[PDB]
Amino acid sequence: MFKKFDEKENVSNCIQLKTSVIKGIKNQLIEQFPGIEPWLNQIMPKKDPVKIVRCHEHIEILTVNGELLFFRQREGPFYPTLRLLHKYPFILPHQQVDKGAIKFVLSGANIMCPGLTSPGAKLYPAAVDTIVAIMAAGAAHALCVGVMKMSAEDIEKVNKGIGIENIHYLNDGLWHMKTYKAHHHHHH
Amino acid sequence: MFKKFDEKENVSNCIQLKTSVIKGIKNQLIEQFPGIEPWLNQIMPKKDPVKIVRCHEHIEILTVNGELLFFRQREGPFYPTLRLLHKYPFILPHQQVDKGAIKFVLSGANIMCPGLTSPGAKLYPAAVDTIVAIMAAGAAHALCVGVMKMSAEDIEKVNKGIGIENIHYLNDGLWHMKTYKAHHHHHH
Amino acid sequence: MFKKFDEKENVSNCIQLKTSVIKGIKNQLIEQFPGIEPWLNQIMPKKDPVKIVRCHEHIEILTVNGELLFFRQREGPFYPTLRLLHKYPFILPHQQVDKGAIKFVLSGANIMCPGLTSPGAKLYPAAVDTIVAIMAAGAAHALCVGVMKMSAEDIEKVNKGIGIENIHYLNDGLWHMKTYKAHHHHH
Amino acid sequence: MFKKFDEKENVSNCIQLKTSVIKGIKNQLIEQFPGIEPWLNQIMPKKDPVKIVRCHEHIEILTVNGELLFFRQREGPFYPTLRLLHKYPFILPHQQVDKGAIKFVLSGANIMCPGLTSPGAKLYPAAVDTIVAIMAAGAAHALCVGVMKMSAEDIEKVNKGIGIENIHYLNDGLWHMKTY
Amino acid sequence: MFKKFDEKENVSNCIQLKTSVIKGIKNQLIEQFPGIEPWLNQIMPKKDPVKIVRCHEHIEILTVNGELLFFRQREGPFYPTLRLLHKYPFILPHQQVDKGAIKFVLSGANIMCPGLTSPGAKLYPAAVDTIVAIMAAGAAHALCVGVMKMSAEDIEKVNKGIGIENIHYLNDGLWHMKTY
Amino acid sequence: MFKKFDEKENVSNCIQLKTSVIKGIKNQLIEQFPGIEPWLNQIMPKKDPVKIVRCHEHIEILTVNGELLFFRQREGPFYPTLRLLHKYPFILPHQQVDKGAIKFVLSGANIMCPGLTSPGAKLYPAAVDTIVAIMAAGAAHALCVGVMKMSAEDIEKVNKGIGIENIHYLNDGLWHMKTYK
Amino acid sequence: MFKKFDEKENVSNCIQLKTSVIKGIKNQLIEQFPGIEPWLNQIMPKKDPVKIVRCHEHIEILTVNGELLFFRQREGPFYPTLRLLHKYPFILPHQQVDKGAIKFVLSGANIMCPGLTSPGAKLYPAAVDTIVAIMAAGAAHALCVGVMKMSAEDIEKVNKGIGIENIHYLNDGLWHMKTY
Amino acid sequence: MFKKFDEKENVSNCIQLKTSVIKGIKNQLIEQFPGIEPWLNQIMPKKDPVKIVRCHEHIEILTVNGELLFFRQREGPFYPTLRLLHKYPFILPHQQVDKGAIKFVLSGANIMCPGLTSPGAKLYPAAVDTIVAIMAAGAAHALCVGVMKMSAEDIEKVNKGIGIENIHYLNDGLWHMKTYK
Amino acid sequence: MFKKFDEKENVSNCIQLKTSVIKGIKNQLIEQFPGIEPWLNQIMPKKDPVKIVRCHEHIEILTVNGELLFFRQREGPFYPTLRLLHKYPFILPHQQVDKGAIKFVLSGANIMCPGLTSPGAKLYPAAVDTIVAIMAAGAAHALCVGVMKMSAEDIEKVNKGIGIENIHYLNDGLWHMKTYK
Amino acid sequence: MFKKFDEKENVSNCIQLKTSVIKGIKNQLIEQFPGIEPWLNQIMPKKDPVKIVRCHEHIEILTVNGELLFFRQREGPFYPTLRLLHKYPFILPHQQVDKGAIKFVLSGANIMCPGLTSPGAKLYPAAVDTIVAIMAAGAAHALCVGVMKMSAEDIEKVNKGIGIENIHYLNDGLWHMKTYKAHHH
Amino acid sequence: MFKKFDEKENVSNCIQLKTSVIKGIKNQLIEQFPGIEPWLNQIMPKKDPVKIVRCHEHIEILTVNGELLFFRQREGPFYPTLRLLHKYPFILPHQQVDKGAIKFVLSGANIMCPGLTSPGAKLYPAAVDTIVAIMAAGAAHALCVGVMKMSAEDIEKVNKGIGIENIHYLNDGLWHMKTYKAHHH
Repeated sequence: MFKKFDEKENVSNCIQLKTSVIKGIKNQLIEQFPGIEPWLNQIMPKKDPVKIVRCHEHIEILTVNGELLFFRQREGPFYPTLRLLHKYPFILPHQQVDKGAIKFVLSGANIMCPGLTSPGAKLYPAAVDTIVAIMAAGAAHALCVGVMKMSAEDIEKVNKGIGIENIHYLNDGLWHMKTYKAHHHHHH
Repeated sequence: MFKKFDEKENVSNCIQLKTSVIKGIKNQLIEQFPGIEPWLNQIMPKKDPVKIVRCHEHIEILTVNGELLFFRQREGPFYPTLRLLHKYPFILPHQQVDKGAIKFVLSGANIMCPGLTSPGAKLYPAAVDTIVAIMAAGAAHALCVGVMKMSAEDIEKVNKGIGIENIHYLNDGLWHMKTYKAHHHHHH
Repeated sequence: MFKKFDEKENVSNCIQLKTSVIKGIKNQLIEQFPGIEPWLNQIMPKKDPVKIVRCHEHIEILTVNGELLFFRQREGPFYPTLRLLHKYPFILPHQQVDKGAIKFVLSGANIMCPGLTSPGAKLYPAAVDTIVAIMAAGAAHALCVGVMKMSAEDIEKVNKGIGIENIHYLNDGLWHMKTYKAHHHHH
Repeated sequence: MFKKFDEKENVSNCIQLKTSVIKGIKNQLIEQFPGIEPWLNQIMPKKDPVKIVRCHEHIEILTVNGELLFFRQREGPFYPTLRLLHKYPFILPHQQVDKGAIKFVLSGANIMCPGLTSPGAKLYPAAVDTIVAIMAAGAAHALCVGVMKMSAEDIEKVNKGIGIENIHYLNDGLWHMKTY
Repeated sequence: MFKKFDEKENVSNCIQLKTSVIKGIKNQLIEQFPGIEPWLNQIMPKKDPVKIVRCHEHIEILTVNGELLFFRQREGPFYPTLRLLHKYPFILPHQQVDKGAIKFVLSGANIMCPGLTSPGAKLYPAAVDTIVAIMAAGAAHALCVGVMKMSAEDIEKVNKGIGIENIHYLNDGLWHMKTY
Repeated sequence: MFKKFDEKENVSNCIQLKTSVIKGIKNQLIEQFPGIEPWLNQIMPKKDPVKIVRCHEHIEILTVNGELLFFRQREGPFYPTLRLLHKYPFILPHQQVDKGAIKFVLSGANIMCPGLTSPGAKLYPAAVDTIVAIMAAGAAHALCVGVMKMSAEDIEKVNKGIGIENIHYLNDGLWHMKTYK
Repeated sequence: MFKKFDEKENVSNCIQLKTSVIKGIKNQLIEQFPGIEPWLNQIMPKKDPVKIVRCHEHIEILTVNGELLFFRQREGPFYPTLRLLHKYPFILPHQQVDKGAIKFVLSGANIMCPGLTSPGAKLYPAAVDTIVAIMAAGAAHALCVGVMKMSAEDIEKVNKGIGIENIHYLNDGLWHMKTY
Repeated sequence: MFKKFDEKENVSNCIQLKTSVIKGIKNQLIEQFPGIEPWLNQIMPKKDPVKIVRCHEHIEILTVNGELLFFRQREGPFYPTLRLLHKYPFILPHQQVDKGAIKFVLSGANIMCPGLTSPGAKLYPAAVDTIVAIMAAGAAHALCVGVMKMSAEDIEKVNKGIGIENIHYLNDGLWHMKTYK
Repeated sequence: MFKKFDEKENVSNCIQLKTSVIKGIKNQLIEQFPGIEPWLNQIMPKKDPVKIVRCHEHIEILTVNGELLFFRQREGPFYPTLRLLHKYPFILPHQQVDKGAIKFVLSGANIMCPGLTSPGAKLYPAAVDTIVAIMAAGAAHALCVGVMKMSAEDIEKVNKGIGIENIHYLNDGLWHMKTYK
Repeated sequence: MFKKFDEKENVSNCIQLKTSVIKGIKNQLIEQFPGIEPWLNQIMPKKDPVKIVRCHEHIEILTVNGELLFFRQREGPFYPTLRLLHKYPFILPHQQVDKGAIKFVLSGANIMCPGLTSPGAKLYPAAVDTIVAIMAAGAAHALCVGVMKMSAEDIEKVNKGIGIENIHYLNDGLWHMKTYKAHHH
Repeated sequence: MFKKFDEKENVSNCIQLKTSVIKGIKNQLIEQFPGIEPWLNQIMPKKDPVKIVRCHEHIEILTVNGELLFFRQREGPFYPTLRLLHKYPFILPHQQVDKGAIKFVLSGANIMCPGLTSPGAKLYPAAVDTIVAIMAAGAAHALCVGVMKMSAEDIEKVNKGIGIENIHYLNDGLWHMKTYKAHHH
């Protein structure tokens, strides 16, 4: 979603959310990410402003205190940023991709079934549409956020096609953006 | 249950139980935790005073000779303190949480189904409301006491949501309290 | 059964069994423990007296030549002593409990299902009432004699409650008694 | 398909394809091999011309900037070249043959079921007609491109017959051609 | 069958067998133990006499050239001697008992199911009344000849009772007899 | 099939085969052993005569350029010689027998089920009457060619009786014969 | 160092540092923790005020924008807080203590040699006075910051006495303080 | 040291200790077992009486609040009770004995070198006269308190004789005693 | 030492030992087998007669209450009987021989060095003339009592000749004798 | 030696050798490859012609009945063809390279020391200039014939530079040639 | 020693030995193979005749009751037949050769050092001229009798040349002979 994103060109506008909408979004996030519920109050303190940053290609980024927390596209599911996930690694289920596929994950490539069924992978049980943290063997930090396009059962049984769509990866344009800066877009 | 518990602020009153009521409680601890039976006369010597410390949030702690033995909420089921469980670990079934989760369990985080269905975890049969010891591979002693919110059957099938509620963890407020002290509350 | 047993306090009477009674008992032992059959002439030689040591709590110990062979409570099934089991470990199926039950087994604690379902345990088929040797991975000799309270199949399914009752363990009162002595009670 | 192929003798004709034809081949490739999609603008750019090398036995090779990309026969499915597969190995499911079969894979031999069922092999699910990369345990790059003739399930359960047809292998005529 | 057997006390008589009777016995041995068929000319050379040593308790021992080959009781099935089995171990299926059992197997004890279900044992399919070789781990030669009293399936699933009857064991009286 | 075979005693005649017969044998070989197809022009080059060596006990050996390629008995299916199999081990599925059986395989002994079900064996699916290569762990070359008498499923589940018939083995009379004139 | 620490009772005052001192501290932190160098601009941005929180028992905590970064006692070496170490886990060498000893580490207890030589431990080379991250098997977050009291070699070879001094641990008072 | 010990028979006298004697014992305990230092306040609260139970064979047991803490013989080194060691297992180095030895360790037998050199054992560095905890593999708590009679180095090299003297074991007379009054 | 021993043919006489002789034997046994010391009074109760059974080939068997405890030949060191060793296995170091040797160990065969150096053997330090228990991986009980003829060091380094002499084995004549009157 | 070898372009001559000479060639092969001795009567039957195929770059191939047996350059020591080595693999010591190298070994690439010291590799004693078979873990047959350029000891110690020269590899031009005038036999 | 041996062609004479000469041979066998001592009475019963079968190339085979026990060349050391060795395998130290060698061991080929140093081989201490059993991992019985030509130490260190000479292998001519005039007994 961010391979060619550049914070200097692709940010359009920003809105600060009202309380009822913030409460609504928190309810959505807890439904998506039951594992976030323990942490939401420190991630999004009730006193601090919550802002949505609009970018190109209908992308929106949810930010608090300049930190990029979640993003979405075309009003679809929220996804956590890698930076957030590194602090709270259990807000998503994990999938471990084989060593042969890692270079390509770091280039925005989707994860094909054979990258999950080979010996160096570990395929965790996960339903279709589940948002997941993509891990390399031996490294504790997620390298990519993806979404299951096939169930883990089907990835194992079928072993063909896109297993996990790659949404956000280490050193992509969102990674490099790091914080929300009000000086990369006009305000009126 | 005790993440924000402070012995100096959150203890309200204390009652000492009559012999007939103590016998009743013991008969029901035996039902809840059958492994405890031959040990109850040492944990709760027939001669010694048995007291219930009333705390905020409708919490009661069963205590003998200052030692904190069990706790409950709104006269519900008793749960062992971790200090007791460490001495008599056999009195609860255990669940093995993902090995990388230690930090979060030790911050009061609930055990989510993906933390139990991962290859790094071990899920054992357990009905809803079963009280369990939560273990991680890297520690020989239980990190928390949990209560099953979903059956182990449903944790595996549904694989989303709170599987086990984290009710008491190592070095939460109840652990830190360690002993009952009659000088942290008024008596009349 | 013997955690607080003391041979100096808890032995009440002794009887020597008659031929017909001995034949019945040997037939019971063979029925219970078919492995024992060719060893019965050694542990209960026909020419030697067979006695039952009556103890408190309706316990009886079957003894020959001062050796304590089997025991029972309320005239129930016979269970081998650990000393006999160690000499003839084929008498019984076994179950292996996990590390961290060992101290407790050696304190008379029953075996809870979660102690049998973990990776350090080994659980084998055994029906309710089957008499078993309880083993630890860290020890070559049975640490206790148990009786299945739940089948092995149900232990694995339910993973809660008492799976096996610990009836007799290493260094309990019976182990300590070691041999029978007719001076410990009046006749 | 290329054991006796020689560029100097079996290449008859080369055609620089027009935009509509290029665009319909790009679409068939994404259909067969969804992993290739984000890379199609790197191997088949807008700026650069796309050619088909017409060869004997009704064989066609797709090329761009002198690189050989895919091939087909009698207008059948496209198969990646090994050189392309080495750059983008995720394009195909893989199967790992036992060390005893490697010499013969490198001679154009088909992969027989017992080459895939032994303990040095690794056999993964794959339907008949699925195009696959054939791997060795002790080589990092695909040694051959194959097509499943039996499902991996049947390969395992039957353990007899041709499991995978060997279509293109390392150091065959197409490998040696290298560039156009 | 031979725990208390002493060749000096328990042999009654010997019969030299006639041609047709020998042929019948060879037929029976092939039916029982198909693995023996191409070895019969070596263990029972047609040039040499074949004898039955009649013993107490209705035991018979088939012997050729002083070698003790098979034994039976009361016209029942033949069982190989351990010395013959050691030369031709393929005659019988085997079962491997756990290390706690071996001293007792070497005392004539039957094999109880828990001796076959533990991690150091190896239990293989075998029907009731199948004659089997009993092995230890880290002992290359059979330590006893047995007969299944429960199927292997039931041994595994029930894990209680006499699994295999011990008929003949290393250093029993038949072993000690060695030759006739 | 060749334990007591001696080329000096047990070969009666040799027949040079005609084109149509040779084409028919090649078709049979491809059907039996699909792996062999692209190798037939090297093992049976069209420029060289193809012969059947007729032997005692209704045995026939297919030969080209003195090399012994395949054999059969009483018009049964063809089996590869071990020397051919060693050059092209893909002709056949394999079974691995346990260490105790190997001496006996090398004496012409059939493979009993218990020789295939033990920890040191490896038993692979194979229908009854499948021709197979018999392997030892730690010998790289097949030690015998056999034919399944019980399916692999039955071998595993029954564990009694002859599992695989030993047809030809290393250092039998056919191995020793090596080439024909 | 913080077992009985309480931010409400044990904080005395707070001072803001000057440029020349901040530059020297950064040199000191780099000399102690070579791996921190690329990250100091992020952890202590030149723009932002650097403060020292003065606490009881001569303890000082270095803080930037309310975050607790490093601490020291009586102008001793700086130590990272666990919260900072969790973000940059590589700035200290690691020692993994055995699963039997973890409960005690979480009580502030020093680490004895047998908790570091047993099977579930992993001992990495480290001289006396090396500041180390104390880890549990399988978890990427340090549970304790320690200082070597004996070398790793001494610990393995002497296997007696206090091996590592426990300075700061998960859920101690500094952990609970969290911010300033 | 306690195989035949019976609290009802072999306890002579009990003494309450004076402040200076207490300070001296705590100093000796900290010297022997430096890992106990931050726990002494819990096991020997300064406000609580410290007593010594005088027993037969010059044995003394140090007790506070009824709990049996350490013991010694003549004037010798203190040894922790097993009940104490189970609460604070880090205060001694450990040695793991092989499964064959455990029944005998629980009968008061000394640990012979072959019980420490087999694959089920785990032998760690420890000098002669070092007080150690004896562990089993498949059992999580110490089964015996011992004293090295040979160095761990020499146990491994020599593999003969008494490696570790068994001083106190699970279910011996001191274990059974459990508490004092 | 007992392969052809028969109690019905090869026992010459029996003598009852006197007090000072018994005391000396007990001292010698404790020296030889330090692990035995706490058990000697149960194995040889002071009240019960100690006898020596004098057998052919200068063999003597030490017996108490009908049990056969130790034996020697030509006034040499005492060796434990296997039945005694099985009850108290800790009193000897052990060596584990590989699979091929066991049939032969149970036939009185000595242990050759190559049976101790292979991967299925386990060879532990042991000086020349050390009395050892001989184990198989597949059996829980010693199969024979042996005496090192080469040090374990020399066995590994040289890998040729007799490593351990097999003195007494399971179901030899002494095993079979079992008791004396 | 044969990456760009083509039988239809790089072969110049073929000589049949006299009987006297063959006894010396057999002696030389026994000296270099002592395992080959009992097999020489099979490889080079007394009855059959032995020929040398003269090729470009001073290369000669020893042939019998069309089969290519050994090669040499400038009349130096013989090297087995891979096809012969596969039939008699005992005639050379081996070294095993890791998986990364296979594609490159099959491209004529020399073996660099780091390809022999990595976990997937196995190094065995071999002096400099020793002719060796190069194996991959994932293949049962030698993938090339090599010559040690450093001792195996130095390869492990130095871990830098060319360790083994790749002289002949599977499906190079010599492999591809396969036979010489098999029609003539 | 027996690859081309044929009993019907290569046996010349047979002689029965005198009692004292037999005693001497037995003493020699005990010195060579100390494990054999308690078994010699069964292998060579004092009552039964002992013969030597005299063969071509100065080979002698020691026989009793038709069985072939040991062989030697001239008056050199005796080597056990494999059939005897399989019955009493402890009489020789063993070496385990790797999988590639087995087909060739079973063709009489000597064992080259690289066949003993690879991962699937096992090499044990053994001095030059020590008689050894050669095993394969997947076979329980020795496949040949060998004699060390290099010490096991030097085989590992040097990894080149003939390590062990193959003297007698399973199904060579002596194996095939099996018995000598068994109809006489």
